[PDB]
Amino acid sequence: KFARRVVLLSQEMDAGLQAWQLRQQEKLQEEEGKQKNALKSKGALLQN
Amino acid sequence: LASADWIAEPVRLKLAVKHKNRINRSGELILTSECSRYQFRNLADCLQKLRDMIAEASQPAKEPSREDAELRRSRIENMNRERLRKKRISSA
Amino acid sequence: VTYFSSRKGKRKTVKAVIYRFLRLHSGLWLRRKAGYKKKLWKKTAARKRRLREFVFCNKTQSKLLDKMTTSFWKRRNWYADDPYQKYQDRTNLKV
Amino acid sequence: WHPGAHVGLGKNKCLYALEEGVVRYTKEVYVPNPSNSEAVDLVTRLPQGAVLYKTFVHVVPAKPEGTFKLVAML
Amino acid sequence: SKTILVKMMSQAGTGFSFNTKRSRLREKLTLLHYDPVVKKKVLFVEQKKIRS
Amino acid sequence: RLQYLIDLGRVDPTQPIDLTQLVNGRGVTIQPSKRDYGVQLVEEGADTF
Amino acid sequence: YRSKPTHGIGRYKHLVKAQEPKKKKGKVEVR
Amino acid sequence: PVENEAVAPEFTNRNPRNLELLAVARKERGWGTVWPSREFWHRLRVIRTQHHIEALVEHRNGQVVVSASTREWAIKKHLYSTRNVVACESVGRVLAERCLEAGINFMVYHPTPWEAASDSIKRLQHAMTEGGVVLREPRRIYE
Amino acid sequence: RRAAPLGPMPNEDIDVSDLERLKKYRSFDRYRRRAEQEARKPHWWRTYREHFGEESGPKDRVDIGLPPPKVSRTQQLLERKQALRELRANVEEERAARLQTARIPLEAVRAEWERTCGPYHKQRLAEYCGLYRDLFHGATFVPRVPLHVAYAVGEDDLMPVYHGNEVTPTEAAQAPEVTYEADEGSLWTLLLTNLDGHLLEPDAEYVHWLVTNIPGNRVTEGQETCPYLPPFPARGSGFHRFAFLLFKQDKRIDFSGDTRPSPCYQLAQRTFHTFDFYKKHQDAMTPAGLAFFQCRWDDSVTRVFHQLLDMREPVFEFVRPPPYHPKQKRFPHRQPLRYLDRYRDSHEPTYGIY
RNA sequence: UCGGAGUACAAAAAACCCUCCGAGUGAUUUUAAUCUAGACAAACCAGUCAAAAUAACCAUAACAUCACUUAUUGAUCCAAAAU
Ligand SMILES: [K+]
Ligand SMILES: [Mg+2]
Ligand SMILES: [Mg+2]
Ligand SMILES: [Mg+2]
Ligand SMILES: [Mg+2]
Repeated sequence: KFARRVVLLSQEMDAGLQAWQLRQQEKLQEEEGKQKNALKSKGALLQN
Repeated sequence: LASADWIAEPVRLKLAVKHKNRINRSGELILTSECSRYQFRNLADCLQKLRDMIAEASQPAKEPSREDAELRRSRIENMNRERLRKKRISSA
Repeated sequence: VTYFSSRKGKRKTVKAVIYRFLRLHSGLWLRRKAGYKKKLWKKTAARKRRLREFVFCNKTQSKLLDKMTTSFWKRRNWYADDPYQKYQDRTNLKV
Repeated sequence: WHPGAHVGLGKNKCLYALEEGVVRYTKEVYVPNPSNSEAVDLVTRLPQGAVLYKTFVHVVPAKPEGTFKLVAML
Repeated sequence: SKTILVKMMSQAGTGFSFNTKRSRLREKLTLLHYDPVVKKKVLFVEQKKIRS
Repeated sequence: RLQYLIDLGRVDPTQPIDLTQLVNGRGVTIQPSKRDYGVQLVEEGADTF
Repeated sequence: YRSKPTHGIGRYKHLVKAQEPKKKKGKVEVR
Repeated sequence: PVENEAVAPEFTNRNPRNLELLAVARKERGWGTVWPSREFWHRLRVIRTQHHIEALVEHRNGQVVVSASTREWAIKKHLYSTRNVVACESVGRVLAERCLEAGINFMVYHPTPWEAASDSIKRLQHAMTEGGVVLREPRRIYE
Repeated sequence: RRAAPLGPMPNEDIDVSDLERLKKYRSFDRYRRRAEQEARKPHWWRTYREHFGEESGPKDRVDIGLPPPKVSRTQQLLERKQALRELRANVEEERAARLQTARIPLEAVRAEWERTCGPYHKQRLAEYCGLYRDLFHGATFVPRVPLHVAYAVGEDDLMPVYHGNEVTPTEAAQAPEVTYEADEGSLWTLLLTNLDGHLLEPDAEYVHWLVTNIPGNRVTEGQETCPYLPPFPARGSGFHRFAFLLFKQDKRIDFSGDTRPSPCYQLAQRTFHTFDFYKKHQDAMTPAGLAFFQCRWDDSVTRVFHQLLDMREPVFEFVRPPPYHPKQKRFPHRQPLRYLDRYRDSHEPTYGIY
């Protein structure tokens, strides 16, 4: 019973660490999506 | 409403003018009640409501008026939109 | 409270409770606020309104009054034109 | 604590929420009512570089005012 | 100085009385209360003395 | 309940129905001592009567 | 609150003077 | 059946002014210990600097919707001076026209007690009343 | 356990000592101006603007529009001052100004306001009503060119359409006319859309008018893509916003993929997405003008559903959330007799075995 | 018996024949309504606030004020008065 607890605890910590890494990549990939989804700013650049 | 021959011709047309919100596309006047749980009372309410609609429309002299809180702002928003309408130039 | 009377041997009731309480069939008891007729000019408008309202009694008071009255007053009554007739039964009580 | 947005004030200086929502506490500036002679006098004597700050209690509404639903399709 | 408690009856004819504390040295008091019976403000005058 | 009694044969519409027939049909119980003056008709099942 | 970093944000009594009220018995032009 | 008859049970309206124009939106009731009261949909803000007269109409979010001030070149070249009683009248009339153009017909103005008796402000509101803009916003329905 | 503040305190700049030297406010109107200027700064502590929806605070607005006209400030500064001095020296103006008897040519101010600061004032009007949010999302444009839309209602009466106005559908039954100053060297595109009013989809907008490749001022001579359709707001949900969009295009663009049938009455074919539409032809077109109005329900809407759209008229209603009540206790304590009525399901009495 | 400050230093509560101030009502008019969501407080009895809605009056008007404002007060039964 003690051995199974060690395996269970080791996997949950490892699995939890993987989830945080996925969220960090997801947040960065979402940020570049907004940059590559807006419109080409004409603005004052038309006369520039 | 058009083929309802138990009401007079002036009364029939006045119902359409006042209650045009309840008139279906095919000319079917629709009245609905939801007060009581027993369907006998619900039907009785509809008939009594129908009597009041006909009774007030039947009388030519029956033309009551009232002033409401929403009427005051309705008149103002109607008056304000007439300020811009006053210009009279050749249109399209 | 006389648990056993000396004439018939049944359980008597306290006449003080019935003269100033109303029992609904759901077990709830009804009473008037204390001091609703004393010194009305002194109290504010809100305070007078609060004192003129019927109130319910908590579990201990409700349980206390059930042991002070016999079983005649806990019966189901169908009065004619009773204002409290619609409050007799509880409804939509999820305990 | 002074009342803020969506928070009333009783005659006994108690704060009660007016709309269903989340209670929030905030430090804001204080601009007293001109009809309050004592409060406006305190503001008058303040130096030019200072502003009064007071704590406030807010209730950000959660439920919307209402929604539109189809009741009849004539 | 002691005050007097007097009962004021409506002058609108309806039966409505509310007690008001009044100073003893003052003469008969006359106010403008609001009786719910008529749902309108009506004149009220002092009628009887109840408590000192 | 009045419809329920008739369907099960507790009372019969062929014979006139009064208070006595209801008691013999075990429909309602009347206690004269407890200040009961009879039976009042309510409209709980007017839709399916 | 004391422990919060925003403590004392409402301090004002050190901005205005004390402004000693002219007491009935202590009314004197102490110059 | 008819492909054109498909209607969603719930209709979502994204117009921010829809609730305000129906007098059903929430007014930020409260405060009371501060001034001015922030229980409004639109507030008229009049600022009298020593050189220019500026009048603002603000939403409760802090944004300014329509503004008419003597600092504009359009109004400056038609006024003799920007700090007169006549200048306030011009500001009031110009803002009154723009509010009608912007659809804002109701606003709340809470003047300072001494400004309420001031000659310029007294006649400034007279221009607004005759300009079509009406103060005293309608009461909220089911407040 | 005292903690260190995260930044400068509000009133720590002034010196506590030597109060008499510091000049006071002496007025109440000075404090309000000072307080309001202080209330808009981004303080490090919690503020009212933080919790009550300041719309993400500072936003990097993307500008997609015509560049502002090139104006020389040096020349403008001298000519503006020179014009004022001539008006200043007029004695008759001083006579009227002192006696509080003078008026201004409001029509002249209207013409100059449109040219000078009209584009900027209309920009915040669109932002306040959220036109940019529902059309270009975060992007915004300045209405550089003036635009006029008017409806022919009577024999000669003319209902105008300004920014944020209110127009009854009866006035909008007929097609409007658009007048704007432009030389015969470029092309323009006109688009009228119903931002709110789509039935099945809440994020889509209808199209009521679309004219492609307008030669200069004459709108009629331009190629027509989508025929005009009178507004049809629902009876329940009122005050739908209709926006006129003017696009300036360099080259003749092939607007054939968005072509609609001439007797187009299928609302499924009127589904439109301005951001998607502008995405395809971003290189060619460029927004230049804007004019939008509010529109509620009227009697003329009814015939649109029946005769034109061949649709049963839908009616909505404003429904409020049900009132909240606490969980019912078996023995209510010190509660009024009406405590049971709150949790009653129906007022009709219900009998059981009886 | 009732209120305020310290003891009780920062949510609440917290004692002594403990240390110090008070209350057992006046002045004035703005004479302050009816009805109900939701809560603080509390052994109980009591005490407190209160949106919406209706009426009153600027014709879309409810906090009586001031005196440290906080205390200025008494349950049933019973008796008297118009009910
Ligand atoms: K919509
Ligand atoms: Mg029985
Ligand atoms: Mg509690
Ligand atoms: Mg109210
Ligand atoms: Mg006794």
